[PDB]
Amino acid sequence: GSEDLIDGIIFAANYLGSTQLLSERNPSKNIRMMQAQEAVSRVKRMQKAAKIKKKANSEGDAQTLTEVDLFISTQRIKVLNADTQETMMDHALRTISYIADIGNIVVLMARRRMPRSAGKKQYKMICHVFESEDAQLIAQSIGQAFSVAYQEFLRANGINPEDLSQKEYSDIINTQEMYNDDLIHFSNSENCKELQLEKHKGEILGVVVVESSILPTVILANMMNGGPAARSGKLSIGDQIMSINGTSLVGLPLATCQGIIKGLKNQTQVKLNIVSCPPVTETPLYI
Repeated sequence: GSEDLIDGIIFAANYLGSTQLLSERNPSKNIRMMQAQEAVSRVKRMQKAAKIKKKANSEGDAQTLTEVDLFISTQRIKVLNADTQETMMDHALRTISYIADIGNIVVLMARRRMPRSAGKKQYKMICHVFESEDAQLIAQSIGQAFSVAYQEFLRANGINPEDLSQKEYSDIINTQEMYNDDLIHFSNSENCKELQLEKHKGEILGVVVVESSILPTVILANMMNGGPAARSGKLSIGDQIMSINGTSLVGLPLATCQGIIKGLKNQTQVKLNIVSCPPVTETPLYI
């Protein structure tokens, strides 16, 4: 249990679902425990409805949960579709804020970076729920992964345990997460305009350029009307896009960013965070 965690190990499990949640900035581990159990209740109660909707068989008969490969390494935690091997989630080992087994269930929690919105939980946690006969071992193995990552940090940098313990190691990692949360959370620089677009099915908005120049590497608006895009105004060619239905865009290529605008097809309710204030200090492609 060390040499192996570097290459990784795969545990089988059933992905029941994920849920976002509101949270205080930096709560206790006991509070994180509450959050996880509320997350698991919501997902289980949703799966229960899903099973019903499934029994009534519209057309196909796709299951409500999905068998997955739970990859674990000192570097990350990847959930892959057991059969298609398509990646469903890839979390840098350092982004996991809370992991735990609750019976035969494993919950993975992570901070959801996102510009705030105008008592109240102002921060957002994303919570992934899995089921496995080996929930206990998965949790233990992930824990073991943190330690080997630590030991490998000292080694790789020629540092000795007596100087940097694993606790300070954790603290360093949390601080960095916390910082990045705060960063994007208050990125409400000069115009965190929250939008709400309407759409139906298959249809799409349009296409725009990106690459903001060290700044909130987001995306700049660039044409495409008629469809939902400009159909509601409140948008401008040159308005930086921060988030899209939950996931931030600060620090992302185009395969993911422009890939999301491709996944909004069957939405009918798209959330967006734009800073706008443009536009100065072939042709075309929808999707």
